[PDB]
Amino acid sequence: EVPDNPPNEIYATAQQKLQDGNWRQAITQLEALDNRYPFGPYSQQVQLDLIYAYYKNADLPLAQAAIDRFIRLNPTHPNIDYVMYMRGLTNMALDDSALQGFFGVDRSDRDPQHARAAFSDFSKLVRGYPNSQYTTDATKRLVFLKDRLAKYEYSVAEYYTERGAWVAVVNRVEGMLRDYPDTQATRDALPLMENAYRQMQMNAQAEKVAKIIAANSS
Amino acid sequence: LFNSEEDVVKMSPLPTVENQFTPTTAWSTSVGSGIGNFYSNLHPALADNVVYAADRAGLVKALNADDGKEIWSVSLAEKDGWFSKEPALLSGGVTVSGGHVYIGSEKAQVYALNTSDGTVAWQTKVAGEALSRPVVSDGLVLIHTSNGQLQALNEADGAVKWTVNLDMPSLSLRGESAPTTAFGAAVVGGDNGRVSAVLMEQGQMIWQQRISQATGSTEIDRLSDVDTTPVVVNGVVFALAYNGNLTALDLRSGQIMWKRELGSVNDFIVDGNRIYLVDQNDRVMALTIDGGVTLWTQSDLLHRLLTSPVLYNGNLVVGDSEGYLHWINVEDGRFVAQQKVDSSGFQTEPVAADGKLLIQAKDGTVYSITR
Amino acid sequence: CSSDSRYKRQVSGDEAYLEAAPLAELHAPAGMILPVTSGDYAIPVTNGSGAVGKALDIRPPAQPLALVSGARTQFTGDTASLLVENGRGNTLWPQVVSVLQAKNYTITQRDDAGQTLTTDWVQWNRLDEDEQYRGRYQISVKPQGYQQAVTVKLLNLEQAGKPVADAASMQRYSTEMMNVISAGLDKSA
Amino acid sequence: ERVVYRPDINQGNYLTANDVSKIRVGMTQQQVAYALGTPLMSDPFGTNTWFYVFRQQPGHEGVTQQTLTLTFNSSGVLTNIDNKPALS
Amino acid sequence: GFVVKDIHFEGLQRVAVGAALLSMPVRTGDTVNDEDISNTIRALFATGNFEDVRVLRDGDTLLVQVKERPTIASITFSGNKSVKDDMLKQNLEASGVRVGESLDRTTIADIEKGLEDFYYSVGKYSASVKAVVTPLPRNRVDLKLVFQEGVSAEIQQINIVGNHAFTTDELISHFQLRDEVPWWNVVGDRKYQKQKLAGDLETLRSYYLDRGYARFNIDSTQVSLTPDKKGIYVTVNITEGDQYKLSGVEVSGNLAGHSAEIEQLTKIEPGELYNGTKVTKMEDDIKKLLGRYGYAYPRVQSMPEINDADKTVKLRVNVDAGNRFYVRKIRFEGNDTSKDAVLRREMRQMEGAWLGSDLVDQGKERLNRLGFFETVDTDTQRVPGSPDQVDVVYKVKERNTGSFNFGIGYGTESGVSFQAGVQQDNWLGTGYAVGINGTKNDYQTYAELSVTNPYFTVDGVSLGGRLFYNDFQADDADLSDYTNKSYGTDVTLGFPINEYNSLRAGLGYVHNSLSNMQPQVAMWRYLYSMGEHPSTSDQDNSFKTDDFTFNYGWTYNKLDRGYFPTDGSRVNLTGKVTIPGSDNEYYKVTLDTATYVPIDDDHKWVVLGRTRWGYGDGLGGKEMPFYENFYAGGSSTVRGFQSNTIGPKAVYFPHQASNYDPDYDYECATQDGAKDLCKSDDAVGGNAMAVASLEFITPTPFISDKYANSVRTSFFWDMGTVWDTNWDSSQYSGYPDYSDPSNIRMSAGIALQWMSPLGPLVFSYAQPFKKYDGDKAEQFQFNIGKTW
Amino acid sequence: APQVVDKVAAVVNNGVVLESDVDGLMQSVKLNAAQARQQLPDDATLRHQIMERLIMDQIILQMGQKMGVKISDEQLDQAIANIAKQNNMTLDQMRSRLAYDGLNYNTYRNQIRKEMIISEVRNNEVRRRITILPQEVESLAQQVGNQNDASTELNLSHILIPLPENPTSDQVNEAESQARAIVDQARNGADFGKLAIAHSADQQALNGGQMGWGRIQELPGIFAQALSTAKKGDIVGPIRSGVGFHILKVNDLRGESKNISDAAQKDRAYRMLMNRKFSEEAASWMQEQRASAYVKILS
Repeated sequence: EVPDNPPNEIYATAQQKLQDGNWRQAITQLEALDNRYPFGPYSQQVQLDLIYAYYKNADLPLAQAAIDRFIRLNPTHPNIDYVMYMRGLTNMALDDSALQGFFGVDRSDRDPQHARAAFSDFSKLVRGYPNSQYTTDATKRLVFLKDRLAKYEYSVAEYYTERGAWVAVVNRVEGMLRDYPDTQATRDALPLMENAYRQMQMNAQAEKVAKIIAANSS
Repeated sequence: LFNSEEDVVKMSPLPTVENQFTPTTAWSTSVGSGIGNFYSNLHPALADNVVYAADRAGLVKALNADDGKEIWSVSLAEKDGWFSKEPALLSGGVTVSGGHVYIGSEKAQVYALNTSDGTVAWQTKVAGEALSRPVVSDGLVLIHTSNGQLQALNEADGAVKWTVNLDMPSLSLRGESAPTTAFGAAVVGGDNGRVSAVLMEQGQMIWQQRISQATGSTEIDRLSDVDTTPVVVNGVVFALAYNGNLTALDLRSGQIMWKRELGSVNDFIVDGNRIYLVDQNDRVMALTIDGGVTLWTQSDLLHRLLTSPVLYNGNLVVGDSEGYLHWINVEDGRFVAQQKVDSSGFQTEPVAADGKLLIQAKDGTVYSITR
Repeated sequence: CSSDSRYKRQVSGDEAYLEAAPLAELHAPAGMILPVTSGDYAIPVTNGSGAVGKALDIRPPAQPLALVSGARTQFTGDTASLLVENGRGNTLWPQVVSVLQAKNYTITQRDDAGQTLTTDWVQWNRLDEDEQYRGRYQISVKPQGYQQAVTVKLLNLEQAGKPVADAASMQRYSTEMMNVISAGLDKSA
Repeated sequence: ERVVYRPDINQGNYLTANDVSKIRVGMTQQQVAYALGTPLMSDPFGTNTWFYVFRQQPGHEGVTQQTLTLTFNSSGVLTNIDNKPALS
Repeated sequence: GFVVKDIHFEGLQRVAVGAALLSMPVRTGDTVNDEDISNTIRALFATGNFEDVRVLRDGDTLLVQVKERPTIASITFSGNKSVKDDMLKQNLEASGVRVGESLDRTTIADIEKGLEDFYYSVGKYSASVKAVVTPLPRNRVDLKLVFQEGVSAEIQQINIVGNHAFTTDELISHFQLRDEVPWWNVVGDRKYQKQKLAGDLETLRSYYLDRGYARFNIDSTQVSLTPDKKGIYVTVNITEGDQYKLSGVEVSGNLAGHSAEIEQLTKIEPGELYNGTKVTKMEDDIKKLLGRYGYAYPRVQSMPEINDADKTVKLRVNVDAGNRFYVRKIRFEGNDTSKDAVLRREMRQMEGAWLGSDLVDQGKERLNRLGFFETVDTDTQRVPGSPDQVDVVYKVKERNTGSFNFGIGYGTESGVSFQAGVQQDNWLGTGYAVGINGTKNDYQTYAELSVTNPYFTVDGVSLGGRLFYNDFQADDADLSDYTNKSYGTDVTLGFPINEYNSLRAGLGYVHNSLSNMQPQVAMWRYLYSMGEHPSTSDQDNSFKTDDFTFNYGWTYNKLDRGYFPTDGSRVNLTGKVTIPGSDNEYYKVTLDTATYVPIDDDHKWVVLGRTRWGYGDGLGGKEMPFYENFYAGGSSTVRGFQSNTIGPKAVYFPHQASNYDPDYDYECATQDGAKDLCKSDDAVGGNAMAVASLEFITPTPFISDKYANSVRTSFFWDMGTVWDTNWDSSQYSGYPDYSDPSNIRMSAGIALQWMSPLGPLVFSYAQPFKKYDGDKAEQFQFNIGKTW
Repeated sequence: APQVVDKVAAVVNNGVVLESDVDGLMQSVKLNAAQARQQLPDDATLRHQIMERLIMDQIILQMGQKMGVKISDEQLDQAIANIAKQNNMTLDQMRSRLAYDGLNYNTYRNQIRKEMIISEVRNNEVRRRITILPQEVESLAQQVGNQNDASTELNLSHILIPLPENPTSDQVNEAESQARAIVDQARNGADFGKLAIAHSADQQALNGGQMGWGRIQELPGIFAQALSTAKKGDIVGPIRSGVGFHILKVNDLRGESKNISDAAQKDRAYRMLMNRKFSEEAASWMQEQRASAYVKILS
């Protein structure tokens, strides 16, 4: 698949295939460069292009591995903000689905692990590099991921309200108030907390939650 | 699964020789199943023109040296049927002395059969598998068990007179070193590569000295086993270790005199001012005693698993794994003759005494070679 | 199977996150407090402005190759610098000039005394862009310690007859000119 | 009318007459937590109050609940004990 | 003494000129002698990056010629057969040799030896290794390691010294390491592994302690090689001691008020033999009992007080329950598709409640029984900085719960034709069970939809609905041929009554309309029972019936899993009875059974007993409609027979067909050539049915564990019979007695199941060694979807 | 045209020999030969032995570096006594080094450091290899009796034809033929010194193999039995001792009937026993190191 031409010609072919838009042959060429010439005038450029091509080709695990190795090998690289942005993007990408999205399914009830990891990476990027070129999109993605996590917690609290586990409902809504205070899911969950307090005949706490709802729903 | 996927081709071919004489088989007699495929020390014993032979399960047999006719036979395999008929797992080789026939066993038993008819005068339990050849001297029978313990059974009644511990490595070569009489002492080898000397009275250690280079990386490269019999001559001890050095040591002080990268687990011969040796690669060699200089070497039998050499009629004799007996001139490596004796291989040492050469094949057939 | 020219330089997503509702704080009623926030999911207020969604170019930042023997190559805002070694000396400037003459670029200014030059316009035939960029460049060679060093800078970039000053585009087409220079120097050697 | 299997919904933390009899006013929060265990429920709206709720809903047999409210002061010293052994 | 005007480097490929210059004693300055050049060369080599270094002078210019140590382009392991490339590759990487790294030729021998060492660790002591260095164009090299693997070392003997209570053969029979391999055990070997000797020694210790030997001790163990190193000897020196009896077990410590039950767990028959595994099981049982009450982390340690003089052992068990743990959160990981509530509603452990662990295991087995996940695991993690709380995390791997069926029949020969169907058990991770089926031809149309919500109420009440449509009328009605048009709806509601039992009740409606039926004994008998009096000499007739039915059912399910179960039994009873008001009256009931019994502790070898029963009949003077009849045979009931072929066969009265083709392709009772009642091979089914099957499930021999969960192989023996209870044997004495149930068909063969991307696929080859005249045989059968 | 200034002549265990070392010893040996009147052979045969001596020197130097052995300035001050022959010619400066290298200081000082370090590590390793037995000392002392028997003192020239520790028979007969040919040439009238410079693996080859004046008992025994029967100038055939074939020439001899009057004879006998043991163990260990070490001559 990969001939034995010097690194210059392999890199030229890889760049040509990336510009054309074919990720698989370009992936082959950059992998050949990385494995055969791990040092030289092309190093790190090959790894950045590998990350980009893995992301665009939906090879998310390989993109994560490449990003991890690049981060742990070149922490001082000037373009490490791009690497962290790509880490956030590939973690958010692992949080999506095709068929469910096609059918308009709300996926906030599913596993939030990848959303949590993406939030962590994007927060790292934004705090470490405020002036980066990707900071605005990173902030928008953080606002979305925060809303998603609050919605997951709301789904769990709603289920436990249905089941009749009032301590679990109160704890879940308290965790929402302590973690995602400013999300819409928290505003929707507060009535669940008030109902859970009342069902356990803790009227003083239901009164406090009702005061909060009256003071803010307006 | 697949029987056609594993094989290593590292065996020398049968050399062509012009025999200066015609080897002959005076007589042959079957002795049980024999050693078999198992690695053992069992071999005949010559005493007062009587040939004593044994078997892995045990078929102790006495045969005439002149015509292999037998005078008495016995079986030591569950004579009283304590449990079915279990094999005795004899592997000590026949020892003969004072009208007694001593044999070891891998069940940690030592038998001391009688000469007149085979009656078991005594049987003693020992510290472990009695792999070593029993050594009779000073009224004691020395055994060297597989778990690294030198015991000295009493000759008369088999009571353990004393015991000595020897270090045992995590891995070693099957077999044990037979002590030497020396002068009121016992010079023995060990699987750890340290030659030791112990007084005959009790187990007071006299000296110990390392013989193996053992500069390896893993266990298989540190196989320093001294499985040969140290040879005492004029107050110097000759020892030979596997993947180690052929060294000479002071009998009492224990300091080495000279060393040579030569290893083997087959007993060597010290005759006059010469040392006949068979290395671990089946390379017959001749050295001198004062210093190691390889007087001559032969490699035509290389990697043909050979038995220990024996000096017979002024020439060296060695068996091979295919049943061929080879004669070698002492002065030079040229083969003096060659013969086919048995289809089953020869593993255990030949016996050369009283102008008679005997061998035992893996199948248990005792052969006498003449002329 | 089916594909579009813009699948490149685009986010592998639906861009739905731009429609997420904004976050609003909760007011604490009188006589009580709201639970203390953990601060684990706090979003700092950054005032920066930048491209979002499909308008953000995620193509990897083009880093100078530094083909000819060198180190500590860099890409500035609108300029790029490459440090060379191996005893080039004053001979560096002729080679650079020859390299840019091999590209038959429209060199407008040639000040050999100052080791400087400037061109009118060069175009790039990239399969990656939906519209081809073009830029005006100035190249020079100056002494540093033991040896000379080359520098390439862009006066401006243009698309479809109008100027553009995006940082990513400037970086990309300065690494482009720097790679051109380095490849020419390596070929000459 | 509701003839379908429903599992037991246990909620809160286990309370025993001995444990509830071990706590007394003046106890610090560490001692109370040692005697009764970590509470699964506290007051997050600006008070040092611990709620020990003991719910048991074996099925369709009817729910029972014992709630023990412990009000501490700013220093962490137990100030008031309110034990309700049954629902209203 | 000369001024260095310039320094020029030649041959540098990997080392940057800057690094080399930093590695130089020279600074392009001046005041340089010959010795300075020599020291420069020595320093460059001391860096360890160069194989050859040279310095030349060209006037006032310094030309440095360096031959960098060539770079490894590729490493090819050729000839290795037992050690796999990835393993050996990792070992060589660990040794410091990898593609791109400069090849220090002063160590090739070393790495060769290292490889041999690894083979030694593999049990191949007489193995040889050689390195071949092939020069490439860009001063790179390919390092091909040629391997000559030696003959493996085999165990010639395993010896135990000091054993008098048990013979050596019995003791070593339980060992993994084996001296002799039975002639019939072709898959066995005499290979020696250190980890196995360690486990065999532990096995011997357990055997001796389990037969009563508190003082058993292994003095030592020896492993030896034959000089040629192709044989291995193992010796174990042991000390039996003597047999001991139990005097009593007394428990002490903080029992947390559970002394009565713990003491009931520690019961011994006075004077019984000591037993180590029994003591371990008592410890484990006490731990489990404490865990049931929330004591997740107790300390239970048993020490035996031995009495050598009396030779009796008294066990002292110290128990400290500790704190009662509470659950803080229950988290689910890996449910990328399944909705969170789908997993959470199977939990028996509430989130904010005291721990019991029995409930956690119950939730785990509920999730496994669900069938939506390939693997389910549980992890109880202590909350950091909390002495009384834990988090329960369930990690799941999702399956392909759907299955697809597709095909095309006659094609474009007559109009168009196709067949399709989909069945999902976790539609879009919502937990809904959805299913669509359809077929189109010029001779038939069929449609069917089914949607079930397993949790219509939080407690588990399920609500399901079904629609179906079926037609046999030809397009444009070319001629009055046999036609059967039906449709109907069915609504069902189910609810649990135990952890394993559930009931179902529902209402169904079905409309049927047959016309131009061929006169035959069974159908005409049923029609007469209905009161109809159709003609027998001609094929023109019609019949229409609306039916309302009450459906009931009961399912017991305690299977190990929802797919490829290895334990447990499942029973499913279904039935329907017509509501008074229907055009015809009858009742019907069916009963399916499937039991799994494992034979191996790993559940690899299983025995499956499957069964199916069915009976139906009329209530008044009516009879069960012939379109509700039972059918047997096929990949679902009795493999080796054509689908729906077992059972009574149609008997036709002489008559004239509505059409007369010149091909003579008409039933035997056609009026043209026949004038007497004649039989046929057309299966019509019966109102009574009984099927059974016994399967032995074995591990697939030629697949690794990575696919073990995906493939199942079994050997089956099937029996089955169908009969018509109302067959008037008094008449029709010249034809087989279809009312006799003794005509039992049997088959035996091999079946393979694969969880393919299109759902389950089942292949089977069956010989029907017992069959009766008229039965159609089909040895090789292929099917898609859940079978039975 | 470009002129080569320096290059690597040999690669050894992580070390290199430079062409400025081969040339230095070439000039040294040429100067000694010219002063000694002993003509020396063609560039290449002299080059092979010099390269061998440099390989052995580099090996020993790297062993010293590995083992943490270093040399003091006072050691250089002492070596100035004999290495520079200041006792014979009364001048301190490097102007005595008129032959080559332009009277430079650093070069000859480093050369002396190289010799001291080699000698030190050689002595340490050989001494740590020696085993002395009281019985042998008693035997040799009782041999040192009857008017100091064998008081013969000899100045000899030695040639060693090397063989590996584990040689093949092919190599054995090759070495045998070589040794017999050298012996035949020496006995037929060929100058032994010229033969020694051309044909010898010993360290003393570059010096022509001269061992200097010694006492017969100091011989490792391998030579004394044959050597007791020999006149001035005789050639002794090939022998063996583990390291290869040995050839000896009797350059000179001098005997006297002096007797030292045991109390003071035991110490002297121990001294001579140590001398022989050091000579033999030194040869054995230098042969072992040569076989073991990594080397790749460069051309």
